[PDB]
Amino acid sequence: RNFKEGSDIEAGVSLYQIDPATYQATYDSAKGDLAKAQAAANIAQLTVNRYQKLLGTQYISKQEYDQALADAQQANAAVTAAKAAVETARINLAYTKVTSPISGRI
Amino acid sequence: LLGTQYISKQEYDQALADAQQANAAVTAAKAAVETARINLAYTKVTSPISGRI
Amino acid sequence: QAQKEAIYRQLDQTTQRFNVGLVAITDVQNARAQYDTVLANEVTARNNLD
Repeated sequence: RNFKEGSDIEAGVSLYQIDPATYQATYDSAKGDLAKAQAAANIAQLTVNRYQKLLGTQYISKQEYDQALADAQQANAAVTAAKAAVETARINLAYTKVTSPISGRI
Repeated sequence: LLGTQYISKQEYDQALADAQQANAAVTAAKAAVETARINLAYTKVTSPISGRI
Repeated sequence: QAQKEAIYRQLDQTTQRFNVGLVAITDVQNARAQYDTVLANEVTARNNLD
């Protein structure tokens, strides 16, 4: 219990502590996939970036470059997905606790 | 393999890709493992504080 | 002649891969080698041409 009982507190200043142990890794689980999310997507990024240089050049095969650029498009979307996963977790981790957005006598 | 340019930097990119994310999956795992184990830690109830029971 | 036009552009793009790293030199040397044989091929024709 972080606060001083009966004192007055600002908003969102977290004076209690849940055990993060469960969630704390839980946040990490998303933080893991996000990396996995960015990872697989990052490589896609490089893939298109390379191919893009191919653009106008021979092998590009506008379809295929598009295939990766999708993968770019596709992967990064997953990137956005995991980022929230991290986000949902974080807001579920640093969620704890303080406090009633109101800032007042506790 | 890249020591003498025997692969595709693209390729090596892909290899590192999973190797990057793989461990992340691992991270997804160890995070997972601790989770239940933590619960198994919850089982075997710990006195959250000290004092006369 | 068109063979070179074809086979060169290939070799031409192949380096572009090695330029993008999308190939190694093995692709390249052979590709280059792959090309050069074309050159070897054609001249004889002109030779034969004459």
